[PDB]
Amino acid sequence: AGILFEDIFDVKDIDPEGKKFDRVSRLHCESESFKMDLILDVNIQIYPVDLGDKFRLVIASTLYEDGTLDDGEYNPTDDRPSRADQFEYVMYGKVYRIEGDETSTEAATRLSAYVSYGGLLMRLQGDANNLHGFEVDSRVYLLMKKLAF
Amino acid sequence: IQGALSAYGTATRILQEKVQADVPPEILNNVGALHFRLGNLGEAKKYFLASLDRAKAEAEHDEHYYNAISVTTSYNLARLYEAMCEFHEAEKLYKNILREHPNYVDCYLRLGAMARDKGNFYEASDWFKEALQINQDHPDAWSLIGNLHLAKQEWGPGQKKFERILKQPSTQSDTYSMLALGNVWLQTLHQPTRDREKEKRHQDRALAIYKQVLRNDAKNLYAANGIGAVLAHKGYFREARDVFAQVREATADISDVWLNLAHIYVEQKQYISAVQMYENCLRKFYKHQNTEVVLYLARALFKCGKLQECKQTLLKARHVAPSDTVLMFNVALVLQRLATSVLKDEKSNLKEVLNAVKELELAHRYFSYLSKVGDKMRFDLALAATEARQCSDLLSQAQYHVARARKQDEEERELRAKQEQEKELL
Amino acid sequence: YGILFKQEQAHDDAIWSVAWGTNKKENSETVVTGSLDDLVKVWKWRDERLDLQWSLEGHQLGVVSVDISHTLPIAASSSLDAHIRLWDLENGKQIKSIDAGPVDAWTLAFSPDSQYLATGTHVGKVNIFGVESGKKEYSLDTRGKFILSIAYSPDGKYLASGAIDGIINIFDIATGKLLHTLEGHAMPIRSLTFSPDSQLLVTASDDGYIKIYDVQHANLAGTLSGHASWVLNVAFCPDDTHFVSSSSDKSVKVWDVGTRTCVHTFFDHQDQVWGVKYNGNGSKIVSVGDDQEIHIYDCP
Amino acid sequence: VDVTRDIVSRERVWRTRTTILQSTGKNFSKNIFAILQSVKARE
Repeated sequence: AGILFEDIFDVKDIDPEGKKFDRVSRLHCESESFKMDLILDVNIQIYPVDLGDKFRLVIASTLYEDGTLDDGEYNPTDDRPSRADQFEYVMYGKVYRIEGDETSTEAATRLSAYVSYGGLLMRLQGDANNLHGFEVDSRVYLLMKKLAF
Repeated sequence: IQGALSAYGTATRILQEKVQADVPPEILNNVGALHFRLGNLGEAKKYFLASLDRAKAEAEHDEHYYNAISVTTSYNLARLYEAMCEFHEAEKLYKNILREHPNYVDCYLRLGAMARDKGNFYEASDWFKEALQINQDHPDAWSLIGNLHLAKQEWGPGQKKFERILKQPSTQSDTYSMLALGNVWLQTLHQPTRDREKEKRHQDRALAIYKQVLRNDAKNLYAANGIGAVLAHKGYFREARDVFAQVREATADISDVWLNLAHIYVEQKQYISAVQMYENCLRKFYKHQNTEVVLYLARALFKCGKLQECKQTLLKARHVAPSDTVLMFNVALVLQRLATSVLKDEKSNLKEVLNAVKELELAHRYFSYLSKVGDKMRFDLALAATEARQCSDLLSQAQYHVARARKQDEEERELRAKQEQEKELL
Repeated sequence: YGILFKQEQAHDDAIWSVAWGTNKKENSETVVTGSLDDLVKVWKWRDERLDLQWSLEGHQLGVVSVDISHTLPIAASSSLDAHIRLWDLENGKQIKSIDAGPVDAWTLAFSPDSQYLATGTHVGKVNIFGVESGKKEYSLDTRGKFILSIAYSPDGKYLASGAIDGIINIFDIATGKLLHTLEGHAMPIRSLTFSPDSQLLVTASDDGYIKIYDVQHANLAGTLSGHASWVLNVAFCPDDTHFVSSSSDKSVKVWDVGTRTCVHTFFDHQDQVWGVKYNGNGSKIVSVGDDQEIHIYDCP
Repeated sequence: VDVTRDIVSRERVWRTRTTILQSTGKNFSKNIFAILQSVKARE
């Protein structure tokens, strides 16, 4: 396994402050079941997303189903069956921060894992139970795929 | 539904530049019909009122039949009024169609639904059968018949006959009835007679029903809905998430998937993914505190946020109808779980030892009250004896630990004094 | 026609009822509520402001019913712990604790004479305990399923009860006998109250119709379409001109008792409202529920 | 009467019962019967 997260989101606002770049746009999705936020930047040129689209977003820790935890180098010649074969947009990033509503005494209820995909940021701001397998400085995949419903 | 609206907005104004001609009622009726499905119910109501006023003006439009146009506009208008928290106006509008054209079916079918809210034994069960004698080839009116027998599932095996009436080839194929058969066949599961080679045959029968409605309809979701139910009943929860994934992805806004998916999650010790799935089903504007959800909510909860809080939801459930025995039993089982989690290995706070005995006393009073009730959860509750013995030795352990409470009291008093003297030195 | 006071986070847990006074016996200015967090807060609506005056505790289970005595500035509180504890809004102390065991304890019913207290029993009967006694004085032998609502009349001439299957049981508190049995519903009756004149009887079932029957001849005066969710709480204005309706849909409609029309609706509650009650004069409309937010609705 | 054929001939039914059963999208059974058949051979 290694599925740190899994859900259905739907684009609720596309680049809202105005488009800052040209091949990259902010998607402000919301979730459907766990009721999470998402702020994603996608390569809007090779994978275009329009408003009201719904996609299944699986944040995974590895790509191989058995969870054998690859190294972090790119080797294209590989037979092993992956999870990327049933998705359309796969990214690979590094969680760089985990903010939360901790107080000094009791624990936190809402977390925010900020991961960064080679420069293209993401923030999965939810509640502190779905954000469990996320610890700062760890490599993570994105795996999203548009639902044609 | 926004595109037809954008086209009707401009088609409404494009008919005024050539001449001063009022808009025919036929365009306003459909533009209000689109808004009926939307949240612009008041605006669709003004559209329907104006479509009525315009179609009434057609005194010479006897070829286009203004009368059928006022009939359809008033039909959508009573369909809206039933939905605008106003069944009185919907009854009166639907009766104004009955008084002028008793050969109409939807106005006669929509009247029984309004009384079916007050009970399934009123003029609903009568109007629904009166519509079928006038039109027995109406699959809507005949499918409504089997829906009456769904209130009382005592017609479990006997419903097969009344569902196989319009199973003739002239109606074939009908996915609605064939799937209602698979549903009445699945309801027969969850029984301990599976080793009698009886429920396995039932699984294979419903699976054949589903494979047939699969071969003829690959895009029907309800077909895979029962297949996932049977594969879970076969013991494949690891392989039921994959079958339910295609269903969830297509539309997860059906009340069934939020639950069928939630049972695997509560199955794999993920109440963290199961408790939100139950709250999300309860996000609908139909109730607040259902019994069947909260039954599924407490399954293998042992955690501190899963025992004391589970009592709060249990009380929210019994608040609406305390007459159930299983609520009154589970509120006791959780109470014993909490009391044994403070009076066995704890060596814990002092006020809680005082509160745990009060809870244990209430649980013991409920132990005696449950045992006198006749009917049970299709399972006799004669096994309360182990619970009574647990509460007995719990009383003994509480009387043993209430002295630990006083020992910790003297410990904290001497700690505060030995600190007050250090402060007096300063 | 709006909201005057807005009490944010009125509790830790959801509020299930709300009680407010209508007389001048130090009841109309204090607000007694009972929520599931086991806090019987005594809110003192002083200086047109909702201030906490007392904070009463002791209930094992969450408070199920709160009401102010008519001829008396004291109060009481029931819960599902079969321990109905009497309280006093004069000292914030406990009077007594009727152990209505083992479980048979439901909503309260102050008599207008403030001498009897009705409480539902799981057996179907309506046990009439005595306020200063605590013992089971006399119980109505009308069995069935369960009493889901009990109410006293403002002048004390009749008494009704909501069953689990929509069965109004019109009792006679002057002799203790079942006179009528109104079965115009098949939905579990949530709550009901009597008109200020003891002439109309509203019934809050789970069909979303406000079927206002009559008591004098036991007949229906007219079917009012209520909300789309289940009407939980329903109260009459003291001056008898309107009546409010709490449903389970975040909706505070104020229906007319004469024309059967919504004269105003509130949508300030993010959750479903659980308790509604008038003021002594009927302008301020207090409201509670799962939002744990006490809104004070003015309709001058 | 003619009021029946006056209305059943001009109206439009975009949604009915069987519409509700299929997804609005394109979810064939090649991805369904595959696992459905794989589960029967392991038993």
